[PDB]
Amino acid sequence: MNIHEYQAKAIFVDNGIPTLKGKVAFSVDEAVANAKELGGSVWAVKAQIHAGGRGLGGGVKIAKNLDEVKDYASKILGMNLVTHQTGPEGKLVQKLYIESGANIVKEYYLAILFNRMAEQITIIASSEGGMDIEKVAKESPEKIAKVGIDPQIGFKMFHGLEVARVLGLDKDEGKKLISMIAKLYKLYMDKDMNMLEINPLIKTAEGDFYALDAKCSFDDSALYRHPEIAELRDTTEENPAEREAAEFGLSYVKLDGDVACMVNGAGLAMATMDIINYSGAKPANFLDVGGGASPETVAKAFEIILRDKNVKVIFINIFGGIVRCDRIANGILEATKNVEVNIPIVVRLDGTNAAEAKTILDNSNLKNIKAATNLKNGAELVKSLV
Amino acid sequence: SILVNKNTKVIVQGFTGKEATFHAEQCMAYGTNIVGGITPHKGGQTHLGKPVFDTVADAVKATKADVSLIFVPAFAVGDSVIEAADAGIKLAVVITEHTPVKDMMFAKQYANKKGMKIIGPNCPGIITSEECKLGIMPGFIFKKGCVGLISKSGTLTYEAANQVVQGGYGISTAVGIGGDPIIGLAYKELLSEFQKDDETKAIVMIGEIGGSLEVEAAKFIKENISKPVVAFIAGATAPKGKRMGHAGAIVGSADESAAAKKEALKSYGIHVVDSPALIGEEIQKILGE
Ligand SMILES: [Cl-]
Repeated sequence: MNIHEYQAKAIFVDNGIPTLKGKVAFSVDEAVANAKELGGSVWAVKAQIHAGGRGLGGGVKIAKNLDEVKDYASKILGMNLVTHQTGPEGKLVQKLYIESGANIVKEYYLAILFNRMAEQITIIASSEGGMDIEKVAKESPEKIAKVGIDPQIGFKMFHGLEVARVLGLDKDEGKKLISMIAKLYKLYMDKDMNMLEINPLIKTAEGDFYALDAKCSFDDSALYRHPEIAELRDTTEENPAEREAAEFGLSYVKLDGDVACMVNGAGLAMATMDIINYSGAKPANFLDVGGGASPETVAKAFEIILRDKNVKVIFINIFGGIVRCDRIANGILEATKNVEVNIPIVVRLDGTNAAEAKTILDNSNLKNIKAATNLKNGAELVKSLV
Repeated sequence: SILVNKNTKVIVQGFTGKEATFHAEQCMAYGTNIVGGITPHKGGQTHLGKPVFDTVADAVKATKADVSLIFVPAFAVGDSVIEAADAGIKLAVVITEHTPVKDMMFAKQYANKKGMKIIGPNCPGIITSEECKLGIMPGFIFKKGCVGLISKSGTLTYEAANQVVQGGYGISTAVGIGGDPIIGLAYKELLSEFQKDDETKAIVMIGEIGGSLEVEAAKFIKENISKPVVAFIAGATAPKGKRMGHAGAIVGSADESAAAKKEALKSYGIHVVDSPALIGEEIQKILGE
C-alpha cells in the first residue's frame, strides 16, 4: 500500500524527522488559511495524488502572496492532473498540500528499499535529485551510491559516509544528513516499509535537509500491526474491482483480452493466462479463487469476470487436490443459477474425482458449459470457441 | 527421494488448529511419522494420538524430532521459525501465506546461523511419493518414480506431477519452495540433492515471475547438474509491476520477467517448455516411452 506526500510527511513529523512546515487542504479556503497559519512569504501549492511527475503535469505552483495561494489552489484542486506516471487519463485532484517554500541550493535522490537477491536493505543516493534514477545509474554510475545494509547491524555511520561522499557533502553537512538517514532507516524498519523514496531531498541555503517529496510503500502483509498506517489508505488511488475481489477472498487483476479465466492458485492462474496466449488468444484477467470457495464466492467471481463485455469465453481451470472436483462442479452449477450469459464456459477440472465431476457437468445438459479433463484439450477447446 | 522419508520424525507447530489438524491427520494416514506437536498452553494433552507440548524445546527433548511442519498464522511465522531454530530443528517446512517479509528476513538469518534449513514460507510443503508428506498436497497424485520436482507454486505442482504420472513416470520427491520474496531452500540446493539421489533421473523446475533465482540457476545447472532438467516459468503474459497473487510474483525489472528466465535457462541447455500442458510430454521426450 502507498500513501500521499502529506501523509508521509506527518509520519516523518511524528518520528522526529526534519520536515518543511506544511498542511493538507481539502478546499480553497483551507489552503489560504493554511498559508496564513504557516507564515513566511512563499508557499508551494501541491496536488496530492500517488502518481509522480506532478510538477511537469502542472500540479505544483509556488505562491508568493495569499492571492496567488487562493488562485493556485482554485486551479489545482478539482483538476484532472495528467503526469507521465498517471498515463493519459490523469487523476482527479481531491486534496492539496500547502508547504513553506525553502531556499533550495541542492537536490539529491535518496531511497531505502528491499534488495530481494541479497535479502537485505539498499540505500540508494545520487547527486542528481529530480532526475530518473534508472537513467542516472545507466548513464553515470559514479553519481550514485548503492549501499547494502545488512539488517543484522542496520544503518551505521560508515554507510552514511559513503552516501555523503557521493553527494559531495562536507563534514558537518554529512553529519546532519546521516542523522536524518538513520531516522529514515529506523522508520522504514519500524513500519514494515518496502520502499521509501525521496526525490528530491533538498539542501537549503541555511544547511538543512528536507524531503521535498516522499513516496512510501508498505508491506500489505504487515498492515494488521500498523493500524495508524492502514487508516491512511486512499481507496480513490486503488483499483475498485481488485479491492472488491479481495473482500470476497479472490485475487483479481484486469488485463485486455477475450478469454476470462478462473483458476485455483496463483501459479496455475498465471500458467492458464500463459496457455491462452500460447493457443493464440488473449487472457482478459488473472483470477485466483480457492477450489474450496463457497458457491457464493464463485458467483461473485463470475460477476466480476463478466463485467468485461469484450470477454468471448470463460476458461475455468481448477485442480481439485484436497478438494473433490465433484463438489467443485456442483458449486459451479449452483453459482451459474439465474445467470443470463451467452458466452461459453470451458470447465477443466482435474485431480480428485475428476471423472465424476465431468459426468456431473455433462449430465446438467447446460450445453454452453463444456467440460474437459486434460489441460491441453481444455486450451484447444477455448481456442476453437474463439 | 531427498530430505524426508517414512522414518523422518516430524513435529507440527500449530498442531491443534483446525486446518493443521485436518492436514496432520492426512499426513499421518499417508505414512508420515508425526511424533507430536506444539500449541502453547496445551502441553501435556494428547492430539491425533500424539503428545502436545507448549514449546518446540520440550517437544525436541521428549521426541528427538529434527523436522518441523509449521501451520501457525502469519503473525506467528517468524517467531515460530526462530523457535524451531533455537531448539535444534534442522528442517522447518512452513506452509502459511502472508508472513511479513521483514519477519522472514530476520527469521532466515537466525535459521542460517543455527544451521536450520527452511522450506517455504507460502508453500504446500514436501512429499516423498508413497512414503511421507509434510504439508497440504494431495498424496494420491504423487505416484513413485524417478522425476524430482521443485516448484514455487501449489496447484501447478500437482498439475505437473499429474502430467508426469499420466505420461508413464512418477515423482521421487516434490518440494514446494514457496511464493514469497524471501524463501528458504531453492533450485540450487535442491538440484544438488537430486543430483546425488540415485532414484532421481530427471528434475522438473517450476518457477514464476519475480527476482532472478531461475536466471542464476541456469548457469549453476550447466556447471553442476548433469541430470536433465525441464523448466516451466509461469507469468509470460503477466503485466509489469503488478502482483499476480503471490507476494513474490511481481516483475520489477526485465531480468525478473518470465521471458528473461526462460531465455537464460534455454541458453544453458535446460529443457524449457512454453505451454504448461506439455511438462509431462517433455519428460517423455527425455526419458523415452
Ligand atoms: Cl500457487
